[PDB]
Amino acid sequence: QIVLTQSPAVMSASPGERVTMTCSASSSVSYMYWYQQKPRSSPKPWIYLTSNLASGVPARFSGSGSGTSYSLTISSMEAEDAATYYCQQWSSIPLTFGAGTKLELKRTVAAPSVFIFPPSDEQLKSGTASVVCLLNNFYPREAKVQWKVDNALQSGNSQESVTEQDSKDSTYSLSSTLTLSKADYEKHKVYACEVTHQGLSSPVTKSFNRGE
Amino acid sequence: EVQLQQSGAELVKPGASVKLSCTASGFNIKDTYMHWVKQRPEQGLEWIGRIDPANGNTKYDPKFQGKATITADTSSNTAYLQLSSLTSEDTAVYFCTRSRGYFGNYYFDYWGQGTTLTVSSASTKGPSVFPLAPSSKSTSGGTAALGCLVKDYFPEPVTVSWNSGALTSGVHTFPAVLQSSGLYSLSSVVTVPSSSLGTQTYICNVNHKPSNTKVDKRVEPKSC
Ligand SMILES: [Cl-]
Ligand SMILES: [Cl-]
Ligand SMILES: [Cl-]
Ligand SMILES: [Cl-]
Ligand SMILES: [Cl-]
Repeated sequence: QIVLTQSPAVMSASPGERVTMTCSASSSVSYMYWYQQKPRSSPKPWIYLTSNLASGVPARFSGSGSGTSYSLTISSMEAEDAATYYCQQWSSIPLTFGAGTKLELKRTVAAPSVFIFPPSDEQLKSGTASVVCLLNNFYPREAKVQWKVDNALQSGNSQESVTEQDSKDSTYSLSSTLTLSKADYEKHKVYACEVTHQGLSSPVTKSFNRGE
Repeated sequence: EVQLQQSGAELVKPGASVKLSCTASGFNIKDTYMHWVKQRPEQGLEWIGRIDPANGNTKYDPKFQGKATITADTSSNTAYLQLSSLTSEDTAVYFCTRSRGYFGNYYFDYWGQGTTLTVSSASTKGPSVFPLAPSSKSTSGGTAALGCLVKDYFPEPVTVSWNSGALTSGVHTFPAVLQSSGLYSLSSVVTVPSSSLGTQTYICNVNHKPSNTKVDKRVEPKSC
């Protein structure tokens, strides 16, 4: 089976920049093919027979290569080009795809805005208390959230997730949920999430006191 | 116009079998090759195999021999993928896609919308929906964040809209997280003008189709 190795796995570019990514085959192939895929949707044909653009693909895209080395280029990046690009070969069975190059949007550092939400009274009636910490519109993606209850760090009782890059402003947002029993929630006073991010000169803590 | 219409989401216990289907319109599948492609959560595309509906000839990636069986019926213009003795490794999105071979320059030129398969014996479970109320702790620059916590459901997905789709700007609906209980939770937040809190109603509309759960939750300000 012909292994297709795509480099880089992940890269980031500003609108207007030239972008090239490569696809290397373990043995020679006649033509290379490419597909674009965005989150939660089907892949789209993008380039076929190495250099022919599929219908609807704008002229800033091109494809090149021969033998074992192929590449896809964007002459001048647009925000809408942020996506994963897969190469694929038809010269040998089984058909194989590369593992993808994820093209992300580069922008300037942006510090998160940090907000905290106590559990609802509704949820408290049910015996559980979820506290939510929101980090809105930051860049780059890496961010550290630390939950403290009466100033004691919390380990192993939270879950967090991060949106896809926002295509309007190229930032990320992050939501973290601390989940305690109602018993443990009612036995402590101060609930705080502490955020570390490269956009902040020192960590930011948002907190509230239960019942106030 | 060419369309590939795939069958709906499947939740199936491990060890059982499942049949996915892809109904073509705007062309005859006998003139094409009908392929299936697998994409596991957060992973790349994997080719499973294909059938030539003109003669029934199939080819499979050896990885999927015995797991996958591909058939096609030309009278209904439908291709099928049957998977046997399901495991958690079969949980994935399955795409059907066509190729026209040599005379159509080979590439996968049309793709179905995908079918999600979740392999689990668990019952479906609808979410609880709790407000994330706006307050002085969620305000910045004359705006206020509020939201809904959509907790403890199975399987994916839920959809969240705000004010029945009239509110779309400044919404962030976060990816679901898997909890240690084995159930999912997600939050959806929206940032709005602080001035609007006393004068604009905000409702999150939550749908969990697997359990037939629809919840509308009005999110009200909290004066701490
Ligand atoms: Cl799609
Ligand atoms: Cl269906
Ligand atoms: Cl899995
Ligand atoms: Cl059920
Ligand atoms: Cl979901």
